[PDB]
Amino acid sequence: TRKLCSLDNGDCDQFCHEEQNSVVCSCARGYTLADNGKACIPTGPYPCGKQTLER
Amino acid sequence: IVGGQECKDGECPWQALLINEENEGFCGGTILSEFYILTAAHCLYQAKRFKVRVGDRNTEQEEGGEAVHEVEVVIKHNRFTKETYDFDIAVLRLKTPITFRMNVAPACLPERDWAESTLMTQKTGIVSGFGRTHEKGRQSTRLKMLEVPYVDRNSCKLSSSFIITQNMFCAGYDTKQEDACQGDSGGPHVTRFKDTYFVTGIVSWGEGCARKGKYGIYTKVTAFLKWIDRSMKTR
Ligand SMILES: CCOC(=O)CO/N=C(/c1ccccn1)C1(c2ccc3c(c2)nc(CNc2ccc(C(=N)N)cc2)n3C)CC1
Ligand SMILES: [Ca+2]
Repeated sequence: TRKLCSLDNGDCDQFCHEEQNSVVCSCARGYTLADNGKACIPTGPYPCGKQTLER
Repeated sequence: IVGGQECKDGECPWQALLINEENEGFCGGTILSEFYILTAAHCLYQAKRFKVRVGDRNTEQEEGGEAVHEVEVVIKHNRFTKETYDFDIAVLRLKTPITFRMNVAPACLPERDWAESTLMTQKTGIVSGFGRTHEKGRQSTRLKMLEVPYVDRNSCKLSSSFIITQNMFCAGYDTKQEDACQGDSGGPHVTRFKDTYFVTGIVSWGEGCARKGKYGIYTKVTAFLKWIDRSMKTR
């Protein structure tokens, strides 16, 4: 079975690009690509796109 | 916003409100970073001089969470024209940086291709603002949000009495009485993806509000990502 960004966003948290024929995940500013190369880790307490909820 | 719901604490933190000399809101905006606000080019005519208020949810009673910011630079798309309302977009650079906190945070700017294939294809987006809650009425004192379905361009053009350019997109309901309205202009249209909200549109115009057989028209953010990035670097 072969498929990339079209398959569940390539398992990427955010941006998904297909380079060489492989999935390459990336993140918006304020986030760092996690070690698993898929998740986006916030660099601060108020990363973009996150609701500021508490309860 | 006609219909929809009230933005509860922290639910719409990227919402900005453009306020006139009398400190009254007349248009919305979207926080993009500590120094930049995204809004509609046409909103710049609703006031000679204006400031930006963030963190507000209820224009009535000031609760200390609000913050007012002066505008240092106004960057209006040179191609905007009231004749067609095409290129209805502008970026504002504030004189002082926004302090992110409860109810104050930027919405993410997506990448063009990904946004078009992953965001624009979602079933719905969310629009918010302090605009009118009825085609005929006063501006809402409370910030509201509304889930709006993306409308395929075909239905969009057929339903519209005016030209829908490729810089615009339709969202909303055919008959259901929910839609953005006067006053929401310049405000955020965001799309959620894996718990992260990305700016996908700018409330632009519409034929009335929540009118049957009509939809809300938005500036397509993906069509101006390069322009936006360019504007956020002095140019
Ligand atoms: C207030 C300006 O009105 C005019 O200039 C004359 O109407 N001309 C047009 C028009 C649209 C596209 C191309 C050419 N001409 C219009 C029009 C144009 C711009 C408009 C407008 C209505 N109403 C607004 C006020 N804001 C607004 C209203 C309803 C909205 C909605 N339903 N989602 C979202 C935003 N703005 C801002 C009738 C549909
Ligand atoms: Ca308040």
